[PDB]
Amino acid sequence: MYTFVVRDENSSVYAEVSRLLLATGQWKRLRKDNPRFNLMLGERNRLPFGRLGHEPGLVQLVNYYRGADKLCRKASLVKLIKTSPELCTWFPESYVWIYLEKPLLLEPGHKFDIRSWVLVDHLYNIYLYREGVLRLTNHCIQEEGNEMFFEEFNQYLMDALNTTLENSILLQIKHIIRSCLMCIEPAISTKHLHYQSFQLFGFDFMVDEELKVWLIEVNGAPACAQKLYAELCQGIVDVAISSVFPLASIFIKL
Amino acid sequence: MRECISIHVGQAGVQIGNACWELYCLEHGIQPDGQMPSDKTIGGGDDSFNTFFSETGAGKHVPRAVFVDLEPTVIDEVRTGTYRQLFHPEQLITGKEDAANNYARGHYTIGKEIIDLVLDRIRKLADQCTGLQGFLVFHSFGGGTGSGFTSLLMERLSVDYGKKSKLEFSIYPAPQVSTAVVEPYNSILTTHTTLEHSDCAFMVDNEAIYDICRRNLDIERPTYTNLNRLISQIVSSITASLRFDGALNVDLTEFQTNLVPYPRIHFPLATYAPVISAEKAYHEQLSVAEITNACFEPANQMVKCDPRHGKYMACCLLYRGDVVPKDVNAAIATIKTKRSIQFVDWCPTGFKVGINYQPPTVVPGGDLAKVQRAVCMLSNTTAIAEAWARLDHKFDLMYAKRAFVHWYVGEGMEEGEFSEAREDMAALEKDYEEVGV
Amino acid sequence: MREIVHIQAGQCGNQIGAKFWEVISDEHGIDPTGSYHGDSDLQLERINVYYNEATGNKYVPRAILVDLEPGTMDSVRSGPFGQIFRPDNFVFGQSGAGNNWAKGHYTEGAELVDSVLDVVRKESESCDCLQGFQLTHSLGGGTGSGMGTLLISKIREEYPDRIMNTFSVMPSPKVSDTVVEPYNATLSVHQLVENTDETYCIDNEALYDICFRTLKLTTPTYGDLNHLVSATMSGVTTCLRFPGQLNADLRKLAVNMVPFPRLHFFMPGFAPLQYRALTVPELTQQMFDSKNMMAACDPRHGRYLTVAAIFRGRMSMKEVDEQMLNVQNKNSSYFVEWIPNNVKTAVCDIPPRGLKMSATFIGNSTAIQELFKRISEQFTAMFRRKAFLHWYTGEGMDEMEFTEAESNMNDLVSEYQQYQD
Amino acid sequence: MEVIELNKCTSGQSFEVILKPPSLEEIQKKLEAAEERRKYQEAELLKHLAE
Ligand SMILES: Nc1nc2c(ncn2[C@@H]2O[C@H](COP(=O)(O)OP(=O)(O)OP(=O)(O)O)[C@@H](O)[C@H]2O)c(=O)[nH]1
Ligand SMILES: Nc1ncnc2c1ncn2[C@@H]1O[C@H](COP(=O)(O)OP(=O)(O)CP(=O)(O)O)[C@@H](O)[C@H]1O
Ligand SMILES: Nc1nc2c(ncn2[C@@H]2O[C@H](COP(=O)(O)OP(=O)(O)O)[C@@H](O)[C@H]2O)c(=O)[nH]1
Ligand SMILES: C#Cc1cnc2ccc(O[C@@H](OC)C(=O)NC(C)(C)/C=N/OC)cc2c1
Ligand SMILES: [Mg+2]
Ligand SMILES: [Mg+2]
Repeated sequence: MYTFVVRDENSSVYAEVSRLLLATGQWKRLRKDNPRFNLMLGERNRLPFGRLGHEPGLVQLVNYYRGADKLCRKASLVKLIKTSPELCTWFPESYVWIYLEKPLLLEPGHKFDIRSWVLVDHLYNIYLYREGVLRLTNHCIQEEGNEMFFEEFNQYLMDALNTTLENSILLQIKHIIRSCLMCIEPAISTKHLHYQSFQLFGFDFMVDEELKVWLIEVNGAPACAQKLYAELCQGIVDVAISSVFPLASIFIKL
Repeated sequence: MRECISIHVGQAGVQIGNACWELYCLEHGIQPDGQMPSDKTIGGGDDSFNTFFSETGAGKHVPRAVFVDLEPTVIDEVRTGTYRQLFHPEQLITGKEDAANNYARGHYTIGKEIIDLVLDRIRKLADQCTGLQGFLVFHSFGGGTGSGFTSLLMERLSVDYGKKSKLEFSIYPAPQVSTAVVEPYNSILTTHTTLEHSDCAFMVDNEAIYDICRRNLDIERPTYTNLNRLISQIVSSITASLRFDGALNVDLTEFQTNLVPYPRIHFPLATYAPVISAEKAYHEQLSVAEITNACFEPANQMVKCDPRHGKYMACCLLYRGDVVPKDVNAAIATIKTKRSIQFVDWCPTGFKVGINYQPPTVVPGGDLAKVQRAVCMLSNTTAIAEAWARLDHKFDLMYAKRAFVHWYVGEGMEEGEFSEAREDMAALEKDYEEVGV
Repeated sequence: MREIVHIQAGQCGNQIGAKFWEVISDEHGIDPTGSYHGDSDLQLERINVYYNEATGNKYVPRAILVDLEPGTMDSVRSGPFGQIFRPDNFVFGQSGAGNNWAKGHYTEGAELVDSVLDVVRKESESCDCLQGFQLTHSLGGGTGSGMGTLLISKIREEYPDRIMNTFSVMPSPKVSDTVVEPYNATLSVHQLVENTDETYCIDNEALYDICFRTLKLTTPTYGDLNHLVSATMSGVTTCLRFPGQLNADLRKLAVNMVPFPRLHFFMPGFAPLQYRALTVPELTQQMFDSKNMMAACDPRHGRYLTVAAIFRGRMSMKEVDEQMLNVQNKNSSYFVEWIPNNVKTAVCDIPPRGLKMSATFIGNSTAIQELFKRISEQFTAMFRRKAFLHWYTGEGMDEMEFTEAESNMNDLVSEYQQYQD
Repeated sequence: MEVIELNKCTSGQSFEVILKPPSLEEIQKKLEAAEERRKYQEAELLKHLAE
């Protein structure tokens, strides 16, 4: 029996994860402020990392990486890229402006962005979810729902450009995910810490008319696509939770 | 030559005192009967080990220590131990019944009856001092004596020895190692009361010591003897500058001067390597580069916390053994690239290094292997506030229900000293925050 | 020297008292003549906690024997370890207390209490450093209940700063001497709320259920009930009687166990209750099992404020720890979250005689409120109709005093309900 | 990376490597105030025990 608390009820994603944990019968949910827990779906702000890993005879895991805000604050990310000896050909100049003047345009219609979901487990394996989504291109402002998933976009690129999604876009996305996460690893790794971390990330990318991929930003508390909630939230339990708390692949490892 | 007087208060303080003075004697070549063939200054000397031992005409070397407990069973073991011959009886002071884990009982009720006697025995030692540097005070945050009578003694030492420095070695409470449910109260009470009277305090988390014992020494359930023998290595590394020829940390003022820019933020984090099991026959001798890299591993810290998420105000590397300056800078060059060592802006990004050539001594039969080189890193990092955050959170849980408060108020303490002390700690946490982020 | 003074009062008090002394005399190597005949010094290291050392290196229990009738104390003087108690420390009267709390507290016992306090004073004065008092008694009769709590009131006056603990047998209609038992228990509990630091609540119903259901004893005697109390009192006191344990006396123990002055009534438990020795998991499961609890309360009906548990025998400490940390980390709903680390454990190498491994449990649980609700209901059922009151107003008591006992125990019960939330 | 202030003797050496620049009356009153709250509480106990 494994115990877990919940401290972010607004989490679109982890509401589904704690939902699955109970449906295994081997996970028991505690009160939000009970400290004798195994796993914690923590809050987004001021999450008490300094109180983890001090409970005798508890292996404690948390769904966030202390120090990862450096990547996920738009301000901080600029600072991170400019002062890191690694890092720069895929991040727009940052301090017409906002700004990329020549974006690849879907046809018919004459602009979009690509969201990739990346999961980093306690061992710092980097897991790219197979399913991305193409969505100012925002649900807030706005195919069914202005969301086009990978197989269609692949099919478009083949018929329209004679190229694939993997070749023209996804080699660049994998290179970018690995570069940001490889860079911040010594600062955030919980490899020899008294508690353990994993975290889901939402990378936002742009494609220009030369099929160059650009990094827009990195989301630390990302929502998902309703169609993919099932698949991905189960993949979380499999790779990030049960790999530490075993019971009785939809990811590309980078 | 300026003398240093050690005071050990309560169980934890007395037992750690035992482990230290046993280790000091082996390092200094003093036998349990107090004789020291190395010392040819018979009945005297102004050598550096005379900072901690005085001499008798008979040739005996006598620790400048005072042991204090509110009940007798612990100091009674000193009195009938291997090193019974070392201490003058005047030096070992016990009372009738203990403080029962009750800060208010050690400070107010029982403490008032014994504080003048203790100060008088200490005064005896001070009077044998041509020059006096100050005091080293060993105690637990959690005992009723260790917390309560210590803060009464620290208040009075500021009055009665106002020019002298006071250093603290404090055992921070861990539920792994025999806590009581009330030690978060005692810890906050004693930290509030003592904070203005201490110049530098080294906190030892029993959870940290306990894990290092299980992981590195492979002791399934470590005993206090196991813990204390490891703690007295760290202490010895810290006090070695005072007992040996050297130019770094050669009096107690340098500790404040090297490690403490802001008076309130006076809790350096200690990190120590290598801790090698003695039942481990074939072991490889770690390099300077290697033992120095280990100082930045959270798992060798005296207090579990993550310095990567803080800022350094000072750092001091103390090596013992086969170590030359070239290898240290070599090692440091490399760790600057691979580690997260953020300094506060109004401070140089540097390291004060001291090298002692005599390699660490270990108790024969102990569980600690003899190594050819060890280091202790002393660093003032805001990350240690994590330990305050844990303690203050436990205090707030119990105190919101007033649990156990009545035991303190029944000893003449007032409920409002609980909140006076916790407001101090809220301030302290905010100081680390202003400095650190 | 951490001496404890023991008092046993009335029929029940002296009978569980005599057994406690048989059991712990066996562990300490003391024969029924007081001469030490053991094999380890671990046996002698804390022997002075409970024993004076008399002139020819005999050991004399530091025990005061009190009753208003001669009959049970002639029994003690004639049992196995009868010769071992100090003859001066038998203090008795001739009249009896007729199962009447007012005779014990107000009339008969008042005659006799100064003479008990004389023996108590003489045992205390010979104490290097007196650690506190323990009293064995039932709450359902007259001497142990009414005079017992009169003694405690007087010991407080004379030693206001020593700890006072009781082992108190609560009455149950299922194991009953007379109807007035709830009257005597209700008046007794109010005294204990104000005047003890620790009370071990031994429900005679639970002791009987344990012999009947678990031990398979179809017709249990007091002898069989008392054998359980004896083994529990021997467990509870192991950390005081045996070396190397926690450097803790009664006051330290009481401080850590009682978060609030009035909430100090504890549920004791014991395991096992055969030649197959129990594995450390089996001990930890039985100890926390409701069937092993001696207060006839459901712990899953309230919450543990604090818990203390000792394990006796040769067993892995790490294994004791994993099991203890498994029991807590599986039912975290039954421990209050606002007293961090409120479960404490110890191992002692010396196991009880006739056993290879044992676990004794001490729980400050808010489920204990169920026991006072039970006594309060029995009390009110009679008191609404002023039934059987004449036995009490004949000894000078007034109805007002019953009303106030009833009101204070109702208070106590709702005070427990405040903290289970 | 600079190495300043190097001192050597026979027991060892020390140096600094910079990698980058930038009352009795009051105590008496509190202790005795606590002793008088104890004493006042014990008087309420003995009063109550006398009633
Ligand atoms: N590392 C270590 N910790 C100890 C030792 N003795 C006690 N402790 C710890 O110190 C705390 C208890 O404090 P004590 O030193 O025993 O208390 P005390 O100062 O003697 O005061 P009293 O309440 O009067 O008994 C707990 O957190 C223990 O884990 C020891 O020899 N070594
Ligand atoms: N340099 C650039 N060139 C072109 N389009 C850009 C751009 N920067 C942002 N955008 C547009 O802005 C949209 C998203 O803006 P941005 O990611 O920076 O804020 P956001 O609202 O997504 C914060 P969050 O994802 O955390 O909720 C994209 O759909 C994209 O069309
Ligand atoms: N467990 C136990 N209960 C007893 C014993 N003798 C009496 N009782 C119980 O104690 C109550 C009667 O009180 P008792 O001790 O006999 O009367 P007293 O002499 O006036 O104090 C009843 O609730 C009985 O069930 C005994 O030897 N063991
Ligand atoms: C007479 C008497 C007496 C009174 N009051 C006690 C409170 C607790 C207690 O506890 C022991 O019960 C098994 C025990 O072994 N306690 C350990 C685990 C050592 C520490 N407990 O910390 C609270 C014993 C007690 C014994
Ligand atoms: Mg003590
Ligand atoms: Mg009877």
